[PDB]
Amino acid sequence: AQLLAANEQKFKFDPLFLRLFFRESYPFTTEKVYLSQIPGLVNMALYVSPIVSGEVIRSRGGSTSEFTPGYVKPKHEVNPQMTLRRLPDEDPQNLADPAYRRRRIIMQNMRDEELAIAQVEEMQAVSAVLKGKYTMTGEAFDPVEVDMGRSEENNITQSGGTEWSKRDKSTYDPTDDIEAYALNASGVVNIIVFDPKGWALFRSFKAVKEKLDTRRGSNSELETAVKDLGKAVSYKGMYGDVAIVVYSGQYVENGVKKNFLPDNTMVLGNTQARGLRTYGCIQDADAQREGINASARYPKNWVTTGDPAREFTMIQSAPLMLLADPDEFVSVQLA
Amino acid sequence: QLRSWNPPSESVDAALLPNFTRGNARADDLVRNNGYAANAIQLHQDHIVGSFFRLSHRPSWRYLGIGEEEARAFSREVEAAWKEFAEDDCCCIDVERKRTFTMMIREGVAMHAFNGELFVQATWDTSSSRLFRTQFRMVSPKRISNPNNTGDSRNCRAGVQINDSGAALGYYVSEDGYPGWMPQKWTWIPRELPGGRASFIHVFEPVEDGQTRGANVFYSVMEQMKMLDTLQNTQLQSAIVKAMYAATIESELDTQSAMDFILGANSQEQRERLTGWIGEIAAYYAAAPVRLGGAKVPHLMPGDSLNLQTAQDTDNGYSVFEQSLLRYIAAGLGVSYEQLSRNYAQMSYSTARASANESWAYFMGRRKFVASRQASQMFLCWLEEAIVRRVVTLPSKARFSFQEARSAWGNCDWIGSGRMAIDGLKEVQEAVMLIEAGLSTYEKECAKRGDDYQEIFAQQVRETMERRAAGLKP
Amino acid sequence: QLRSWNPPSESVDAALLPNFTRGNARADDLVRNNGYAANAIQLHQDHIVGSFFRLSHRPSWRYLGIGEEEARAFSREVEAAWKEFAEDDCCCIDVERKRTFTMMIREGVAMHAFNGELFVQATWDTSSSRLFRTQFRMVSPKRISNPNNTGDSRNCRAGVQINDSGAALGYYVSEDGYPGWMPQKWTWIPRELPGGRASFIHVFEPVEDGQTRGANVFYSVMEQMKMLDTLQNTQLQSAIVKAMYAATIESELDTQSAMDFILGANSQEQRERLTGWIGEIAAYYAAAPVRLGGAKVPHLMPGDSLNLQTAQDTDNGYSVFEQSLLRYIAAGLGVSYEQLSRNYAQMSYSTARASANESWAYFMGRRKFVASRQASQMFLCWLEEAIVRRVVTLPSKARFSFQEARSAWGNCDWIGSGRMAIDGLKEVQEAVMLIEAGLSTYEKECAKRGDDYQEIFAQQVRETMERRAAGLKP
Amino acid sequence: QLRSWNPPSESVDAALLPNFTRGNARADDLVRNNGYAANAIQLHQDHIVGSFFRLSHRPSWRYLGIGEEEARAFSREVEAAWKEFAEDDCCCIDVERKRTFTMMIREGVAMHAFNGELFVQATWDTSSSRLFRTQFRMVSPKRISNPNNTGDSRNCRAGVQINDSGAALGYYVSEDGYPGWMPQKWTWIPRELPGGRASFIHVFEPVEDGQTRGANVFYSVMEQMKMLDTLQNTQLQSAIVKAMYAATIESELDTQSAMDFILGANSQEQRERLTGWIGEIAAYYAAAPVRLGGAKVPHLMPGDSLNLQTAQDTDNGYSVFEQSLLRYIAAGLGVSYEQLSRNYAQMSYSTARASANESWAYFMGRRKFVASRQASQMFLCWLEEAIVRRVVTLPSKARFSFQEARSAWGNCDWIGSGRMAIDGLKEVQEAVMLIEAGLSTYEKECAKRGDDYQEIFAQQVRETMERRAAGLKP
Repeated sequence: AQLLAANEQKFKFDPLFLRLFFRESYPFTTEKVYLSQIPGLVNMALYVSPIVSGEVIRSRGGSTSEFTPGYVKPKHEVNPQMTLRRLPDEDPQNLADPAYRRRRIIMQNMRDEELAIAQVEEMQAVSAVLKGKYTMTGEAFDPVEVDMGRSEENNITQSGGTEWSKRDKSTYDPTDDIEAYALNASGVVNIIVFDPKGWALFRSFKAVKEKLDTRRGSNSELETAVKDLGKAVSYKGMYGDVAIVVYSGQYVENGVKKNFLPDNTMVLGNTQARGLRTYGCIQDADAQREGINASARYPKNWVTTGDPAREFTMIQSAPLMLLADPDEFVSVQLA
Repeated sequence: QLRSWNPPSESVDAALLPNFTRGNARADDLVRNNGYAANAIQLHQDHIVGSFFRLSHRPSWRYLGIGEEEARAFSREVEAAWKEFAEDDCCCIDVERKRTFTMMIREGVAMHAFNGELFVQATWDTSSSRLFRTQFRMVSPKRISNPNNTGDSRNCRAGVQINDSGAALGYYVSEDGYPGWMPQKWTWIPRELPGGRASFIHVFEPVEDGQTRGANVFYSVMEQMKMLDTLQNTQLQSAIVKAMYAATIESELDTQSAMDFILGANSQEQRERLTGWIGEIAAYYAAAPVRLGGAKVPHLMPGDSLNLQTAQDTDNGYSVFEQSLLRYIAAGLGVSYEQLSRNYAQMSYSTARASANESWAYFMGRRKFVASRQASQMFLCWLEEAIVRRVVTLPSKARFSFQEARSAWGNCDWIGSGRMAIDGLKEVQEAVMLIEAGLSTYEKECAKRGDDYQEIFAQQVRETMERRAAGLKP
Repeated sequence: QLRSWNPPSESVDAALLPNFTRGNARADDLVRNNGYAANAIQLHQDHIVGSFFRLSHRPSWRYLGIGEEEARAFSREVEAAWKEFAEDDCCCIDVERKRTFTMMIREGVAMHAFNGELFVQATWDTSSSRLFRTQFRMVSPKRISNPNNTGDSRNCRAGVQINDSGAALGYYVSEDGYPGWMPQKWTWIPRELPGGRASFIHVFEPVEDGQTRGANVFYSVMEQMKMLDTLQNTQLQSAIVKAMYAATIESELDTQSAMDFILGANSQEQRERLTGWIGEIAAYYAAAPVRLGGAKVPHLMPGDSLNLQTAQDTDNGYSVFEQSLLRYIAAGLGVSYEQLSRNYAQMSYSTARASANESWAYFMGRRKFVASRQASQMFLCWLEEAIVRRVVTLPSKARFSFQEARSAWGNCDWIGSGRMAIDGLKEVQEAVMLIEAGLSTYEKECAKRGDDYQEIFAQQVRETMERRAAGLKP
Repeated sequence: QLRSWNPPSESVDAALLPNFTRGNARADDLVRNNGYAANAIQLHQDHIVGSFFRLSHRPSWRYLGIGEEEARAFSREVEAAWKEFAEDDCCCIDVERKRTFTMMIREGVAMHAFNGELFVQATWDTSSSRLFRTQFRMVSPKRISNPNNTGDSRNCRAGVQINDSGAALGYYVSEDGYPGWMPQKWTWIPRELPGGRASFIHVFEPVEDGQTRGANVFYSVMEQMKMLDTLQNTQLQSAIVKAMYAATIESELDTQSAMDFILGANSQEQRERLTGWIGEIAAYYAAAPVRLGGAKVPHLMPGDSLNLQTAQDTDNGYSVFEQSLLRYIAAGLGVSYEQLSRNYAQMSYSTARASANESWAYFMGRRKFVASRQASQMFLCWLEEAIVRRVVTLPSKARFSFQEARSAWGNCDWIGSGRMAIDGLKEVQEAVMLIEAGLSTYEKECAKRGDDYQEIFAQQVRETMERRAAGLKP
């Protein structure tokens, strides 16, 4: 059992979703998300006559304001019985210390913990901006469908009508489809991040390959983001006007591993779409009596006396991240 | 309440340094918002230094083989030089050019009281208005952090670069932050020069080994903060609710079953009954003018009133709570409140002189503990400069060189605040006993009186000769 | 309540300068509306300066090689010149032409107490009524802002232009605002001339390094403001509600179901019942004359009365609250209330003389801390002018020139308020002990007595010779 | 409450060593969070050592056959050497290079008070700025554990390697833990060298035989911890609930059977009645504005209110509880609270001087018990070094060699804090009686006065001759 302050990572490397589209964090002192409580977009046009001023403007009463945040509280043991991750030859005598082994093993345990919540949050993000629906579900828990409201024109499919696979691999240009799906996106699209084989049949067209610019032509901080997360986001290059990226991230589930992304999917939208990170109550007596009922995360190291007389690291959170405008992204399944 | 303030269980140095910024920041908050810190630092100033801080040079004549008369004459020369150099009227002895020696000692002792440490730097001024090109610029404690605010490391620890044995080699001075938009850059500063020259005078009191920083204030003052808050709020509530009054209207009406049936019929389809009753009551209050005093009774149609039944009504006890706790923390922090806010309650004669003499001896303790360091360091630097400039002449029979025996040559003592007055009869009977039994020497007599035996004798010579000449009585 | 007054968590200088105008403005509000500030400044005046502020010139004769007798005669000449120049009866020593040296010191110390800083300017008067063409005009602190009220900058910081090291080069004096419609224009003013001439005497006490402004008052006086408000309002409410009385009329009537049925029938269609009852009750009150005292009972037909049930009825506690807090802030701000509003409660003998001697020594502290700066600065300017005019003759054997050793030549001390009287027996037994043991010199005897040894001896000569001539007893 | 703190029933050593870390850690917690420990250690410092700790060397001249005059002159030489070596101004006498002899004694006595033990090590410094290459580095008590934190063993017991008879051979010093990430490695350190050289000065007070560690603090301070907590919380609750007030709304309504039938019908199928009543009450509160003060009455439709009936209302008694317990633990821990937090309640003359003299004699006890060990050990090491360097000359007629009679040659006493002042009249009548009856010697007179007879006589010679020369009265 070590203090709360032993929670230093400086490792925030989420794959460009919770850090770039979903910056809009709202931890609450209350259980649910109350979209009426969030101001979101403000009623933002009307003025008043040059004699007096008008009424009082409020948070404009969101129609649906009741969903259950994913209160996730996992834990692990940091029992000093293992040989640990030994960074090359930094004096294993301190590993021989139970104190250093226990502290850096709580380091390792907790980092596994937040990357676990981060990967489940990224699955929530990919569900969110791929269908507008999120499955708040788990065993011994009712499945609540949390819908931002993704429209039908945001779910139009490439296989409908003519498929890119069922097209000329040399002369056909899918740019026409690119603006066709981008027009009904309530904004400009500046990233065309694909799943791998989706980008494969996208680039199979020649027009794509002599239309794209392999050069840097550094447009924004997206190159810096790729250099940071050189793991699963791949900056293919410029398609001229728009940036071409491929995400091949993978989640390692209970017995097997598989990619986050489905077979062939796309979301057309902006890099500055508004993403909410509403956070529920944290059900920990420590959190309430020290005021961490409204926060992002909560770690603790703590000893059980009695039957499971041991010591554990416990991580608690409650995210219900969504997208403010589901119509911002057009979600297309590809050929 | 232990939530907003949290002690770890560890050695004090590793329990304070991680929360150094928060504790020091809330200490700044309380010393700025609260008068107690100002009064305490002012009294510490007036007990430790008082009017001035007087140098007295006593080279170890017996050990060095120096004659006592030569030592005394050399001390006369150095004392004249030091007083004339310190009395500069243009505030020019500092690099900031706005503090004399008095405020050198003032800011040094104040910061060594607040943060437990003080930082002086011996720099080479170029202003030729004085013979001595050495000034002493004081360095903020915010400056000492690891290069670029990095956390503590193996040997770079909170800004000080030490060895495994802890020996303080040097420091990383972050750039000043005034105006509030300068960036900080960390610069190397050694603690002292190899030849014994005192470049970076870092005087702090370490409570334990390996400690790098001094003592705090807030980490024992949060409780005054929250007691003053709670007494303040409870007096406000008591004052506002001694005569809070509910002005509503009730009536007889209230025919139980009939009233309930009427309300139910109104809820279903017979709201005209409620409208008629409301109209009748509005006409009632507009034909009565139901008015209590200078103000109108707030409109209450019959059948609803506030129930302002109260909580327990015992005395708050805050009286003896606050006396006990003020007592408590008063000879906690050290200076008694019967003068930090001056009560005269039931205080007696033995009370007065016992409290006064113990507190004054204890201030003598603090003075000799946290003033003589700065005094000796500054005197050593100034005397080294004087020897460089050949202002004063070292004894020819020097058993050890100046550079070798700076401690022996630069041996000095200092005199703080002036002559203590508490009772009169006390000091005078002490003086008569000492002067009759010879139990007082030149040095400790002058320490007790805040004077000098040489000057008292010369001025007594002048007294006697002027009385003889003018016709007075010696 | 913490809402209308807010401390940031930062170094004191950057925590005060952003809210400088608001704190100073509310300080003006309280020092104008409240008598405590007037009493405090008056007592500070009468303890620090008192009747007058006396110059005593002591050039460093020993260090400069000057003879003590020549130094004393030269001091006699300069003292005669300074007293005759200061005693100008036409208030002509100021550029405003309405303040003598006394009110120079008065306004300077008052403003250095309020804002923590004082601003004197040595200007060249052209009025030839005196030999000395130098006057000293005091400069308002509102004048010092950045050129055209701009916010703090890199080196232009709240009106002072400094370097990276902080050295105060000069100032931007905004134009006066009296009458309330002059615009402000910022003019350059250097702090001092390169030759050591004291042009812009800027004397302030910096609590920390890099601080540019002094200490406040209101930022520890808001609590008196709101305590006086709350005690005032609570006494008003207590006084007005000790005998507030409700004069209504009730009756038996009230046949529960029958009354409810009658009210419902009236609401529906039978208002004639209510009209008839109101007529009967009006005839009732006009045939009774329902009158209680000298006044008419306010018209209340039966069935409605006020419920003036009260809140808790414990003692307010404000008594010991206010004694504790007055205690508290009294030896907070520093001067005890048992004379800032003069209680004589249970105060005793040791009480009196201990409190008096500690408070008087502490005022001696403040005097020597915030008066000698202005005294020495003004004396240096006046002595420089005198040397320019060859009024007094410098020693021929000057080891250093006047311009080089202005600090050494212009070394001076000053005497504040007159002879302290507290007990009588105290001072007289001290005096007899000092005069019998020789433990008092000319200088510290005259400091204790507020006199001069030369004049006491000359006047004792005159005393003895007149007693001998007239036949009295020397 | 006995749950969070548990005494085993066994000998004290085996009852403390198993829970050594927890007790010491909570002791650190309370000495860091609480001011009482700071005040107690400060007063112990100022009563035991005070200003300084003075050496006086008295070799057993009578037993060794040494002449008293030769012993006194040799003592003069060693005292001059020791004072000049101790007065080093660069803090250079420690291996950490940041503590003089004063803070040697300070940290040693503080740690021997807290943990009951102190650890000094005589190391060979190489810094040639002084003649003596021996420094003394103090060793933390956290360092002494069994090699690699193993539990107590047969002869390796909590870090000390002893025999079956208990003789302390040596120690296992764990490596320092600052910064908080160094591993500990255990190194062998013998207690003393075979030739009597004091290498590892381990001074602790054993309460019983075989005990290895000293006394604690927390194991008698948990009760202040939890009393301060309980008084703090009970004052908070009392303050917050003196005027807590419930603002609800009730009505007449409540037709028993009719209300119950309406509620049951609503529960079954007639919720429209409840909706209509709620609408009527909402219109009621929005047409009344039911408002009590500056705030809105919290929305309560009729028929529900809080029952804030209280518990017993007798006085808390905490007043005499806390006075009795502060009394209690005050002359438990040893230093009385009427100065550990300074009450002046009903304290009288015999009160004052009896308490003062008993407490001062008892501090003399602690001084002679826990200071002379360190003093003699350090003096023995320094004198051995001096004999090695031939700084001072041993008597030629040495009956025993230096190495054989280090105890006889290095026999010494030490003087703590300065001259006690409590009453004045007391000390002066004692002094006159002793000086008239001869009942005081040089040694005990100088012990009482904190001076030296040789220097008082030499300075009286100087006094008389200067008075004769200048014309004063001897």
